[PDB]
Amino acid sequence: LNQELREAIKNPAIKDKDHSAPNSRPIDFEMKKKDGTQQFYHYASSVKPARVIFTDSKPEIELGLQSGQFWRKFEVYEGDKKLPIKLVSYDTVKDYAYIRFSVSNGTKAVKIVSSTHFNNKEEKYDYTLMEFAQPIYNSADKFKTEED
Repeated sequence: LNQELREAIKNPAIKDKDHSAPNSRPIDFEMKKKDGTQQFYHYASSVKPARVIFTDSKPEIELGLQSGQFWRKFEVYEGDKKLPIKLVSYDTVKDYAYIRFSVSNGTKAVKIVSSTHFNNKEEKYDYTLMEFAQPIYNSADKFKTEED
């Protein structure tokens, strides 16, 4: 992505648009860190639904959230492997922000970064963990690569 997440909520090209299609299935998760945070108290960081988009053995995943005026930046890692984020669609009437990223092979647990600043307050990260409902995968048994 080319911008800060907070600026993307007003950028006109993605504001007032969607994307939803039969080319996908839903997913969900658990979240925490080692200091004893368990995500449920703020609606942007709280545990969420998602959707897995049909690809090769590295799939793509789509994520939407609210408090879009509060979040400032996001990053997703599995070990050293970064899952690269892009903008998809936004709604400043719902205070809503929505993104996509390209996933590693069959992901089960993820190292997460998220940043916040609203009002006088600042709420920044050191470390965060997500863990799966089921493997984030593509169903390779039907397609991996079809070439000649």
